[PDB]
Amino acid sequence: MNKLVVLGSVNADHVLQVPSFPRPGETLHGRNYQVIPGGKGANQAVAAARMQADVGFIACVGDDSFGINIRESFKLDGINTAGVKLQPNCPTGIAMIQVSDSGENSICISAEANAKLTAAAIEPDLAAIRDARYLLMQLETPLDGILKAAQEAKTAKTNVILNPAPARELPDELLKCVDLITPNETEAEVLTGITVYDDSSAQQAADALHCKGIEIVIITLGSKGVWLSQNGRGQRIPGFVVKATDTTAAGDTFNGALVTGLLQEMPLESAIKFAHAAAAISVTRFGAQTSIPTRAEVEAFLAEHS
Amino acid sequence: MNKLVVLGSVNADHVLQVPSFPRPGETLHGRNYQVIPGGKGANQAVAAARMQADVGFIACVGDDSFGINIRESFKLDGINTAGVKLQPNCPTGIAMIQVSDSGENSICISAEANAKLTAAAIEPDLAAIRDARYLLMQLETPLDGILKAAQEAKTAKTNVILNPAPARELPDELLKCVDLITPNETEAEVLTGITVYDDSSAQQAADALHCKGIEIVIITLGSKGVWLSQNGRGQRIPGFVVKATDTTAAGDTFNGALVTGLLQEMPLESAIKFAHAAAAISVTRFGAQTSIPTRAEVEAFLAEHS
Ligand SMILES: Nc1ncnc2c1ncn2[C@@H]1O[C@H](COP(=O)(O)OP(=O)(O)O)[C@@H](O)[C@H]1O
Ligand SMILES: Nc1ncnc2c1ncn2[C@@H]1O[C@H](COP(=O)(O)OP(=O)(O)O)[C@@H](O)[C@H]1O
Ligand SMILES: Nc1ncnc2c1ncn2[C@@H]1O[C@H](COP(=O)(O)OP(=O)(O)O)[C@@H](O)[C@H]1O
Ligand SMILES: OC[C@H]1O[C@H](O)[C@H](O)[C@@H]1O
Ligand code: NA
Ligand code: NA
Repeated sequence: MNKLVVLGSVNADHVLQVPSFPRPGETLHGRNYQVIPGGKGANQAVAAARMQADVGFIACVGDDSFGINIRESFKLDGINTAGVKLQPNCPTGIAMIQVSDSGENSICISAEANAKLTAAAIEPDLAAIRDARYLLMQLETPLDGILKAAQEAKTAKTNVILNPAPARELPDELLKCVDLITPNETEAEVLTGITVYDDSSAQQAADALHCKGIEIVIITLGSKGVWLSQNGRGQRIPGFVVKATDTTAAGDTFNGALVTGLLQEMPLESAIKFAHAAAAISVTRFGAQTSIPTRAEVEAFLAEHS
Repeated sequence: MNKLVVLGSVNADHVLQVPSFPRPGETLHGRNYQVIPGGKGANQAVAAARMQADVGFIACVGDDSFGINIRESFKLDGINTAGVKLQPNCPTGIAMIQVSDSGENSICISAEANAKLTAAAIEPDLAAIRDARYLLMQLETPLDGILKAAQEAKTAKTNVILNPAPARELPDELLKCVDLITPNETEAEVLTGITVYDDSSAQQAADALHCKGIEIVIITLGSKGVWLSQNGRGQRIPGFVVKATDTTAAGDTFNGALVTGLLQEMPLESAIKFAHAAAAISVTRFGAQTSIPTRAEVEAFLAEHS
């Protein structure tokens, strides 16, 4: 039984580098087309695995060559893939991504095989969810599956960590079942209606989430670090500062590393610094899973930048 | 020796429907992802092959699965692929097409393997250009290859048809070598500096091209048909009235069908009307080569509309 179970998406990222971002009327010319392993589910699982978590992944891939191959690749990163299902007659999920020279990115996804991860589909994985200490999920798979999983985790002393990405509204039945939520600035506002722009508004958004029954709130603020709130008490924990090559998967890397830090008994503020270091390194590198650093690299970073 | 040679681009069109225009930041949920074979060169060669032209294609594709596979597919279409190069360590050209529900689309294109279609690259194809009756080209590959091909054809008495798409300015050196040019309204403006408001200005645009040495000018006018000018004699030839849902391959279909009609000894005006029918069928269908009709379909359409 893995101490960490990640449930979420797997995508093939179809990525182009762009000078700027498209305007409705003109054709943008890109370069360096690459197909890169991605998906928020897989990114966070690979981040946790590389941070040396005891990690099992619950997901759906397609029966295309990409899907078969990437499921095998997860094993090489030490992920337990018992719960990664191959979906007949379905492509693996995709993302079309454009990354500018500033590191900014635009991402559009299509569910494909990810749509198959329903509540029914995770019936054989309910045991793994129970025996785990932490369950980490995002919002790139069907809501019914995410809800069932969170419900099952609460009957079995499993911490539920939700990265509510990409942004969408969520039912109270789910939020009350989440022990720690990690929205970004956009997602915090979608979830609460409270735009986050400063300390007081950060704390408003967080309080709104606390009222929804979520004990720990972490609002990620890009290069500004994060806003950590623990039932009413908020504070900014700054990140590390680096030149951005590509921020795709920065958030995923942060989440996978954070849960790993927590699992490995680092106090919450320490696990956040640890997660900041992993995420900062990933910001300096291109592509989703290709940017995710190893534990050794994260330690070296922390040794340098204390 | 093929009577028709097409020289031009090959793209994999990656198409996604999205709710809003893609912006940097939050990931957008899309839907209905498809990879459709595309590129102006391939679309025109496929159009001609489907209309049963005796056609060879000169192009560069990648050594990805898409490029390997499409070259084989072209063969099944009836296209001579001797001049189709697979470029090592290089993906096929791609167009990332994001079709927003809100009306305006986002398009990002990367040349990839298309950039390898240079003046030097087509050296082994010069014999086929000399031996053809018509050479059909567009502007989605490097100008040096286009120019080399046009010069070779000129000294061989091969008719050169240039579809000047996507729009860009062209040197007198290239235009002098063109026998028939098929700009749309936007392209006619880019080439001449003359904006096409009506018939009089369409003729203005046409005579600007005649003055660059082009005997026949066809300005396509969307739903308004075509402005034909032969050595200074202009007229409007209307198209067909249909429910247009996707004009993505309309100009490509028109050009492929036009030259095939000409190769069949249809009088020019008649070939233009025949090509209107082919293009009309295409605008009622979705995607690049997926919209391109066969000769049998065009005949049924014409029978039904007579
Ligand atoms: N420019 C940057 N420099 C250093 N660290 C960054 C940078 N951008 C993001 N990070 C790290 O990545 C995490 C996620 O940040 P963010 O980009 O806000 O994610 P999202 O795009 O989902 O909002 C941050 O908490 C921080 O650790
Ligand atoms: N702005 C654009 N929109 C759609 N496709 C484009 C665009 N620019 C280039 N392309 C490429 O051109 C092909 C679209 O066909 P196109 O050549 O535009 O047809 P038409 O001859 O009707 O203009 C697509 O298959 C795609 O690969
Ligand atoms: N709405 C339409 N209805 C019928 N035929 C059309 C329509 N739009 C384009 N066509 C056909 O497609 C041909 C391509 O011309 P045009 O549409 O101007 O080029 P493009 O759309 O590729 O820029 C036209 O000459 C005409 O035959
Ligand atoms: O967070 C980054 C990821 O979001 C999208 O799901 C892409 O697959 C990309 O890898
Ligand atoms: Na990165
Ligand atoms: Na069409």
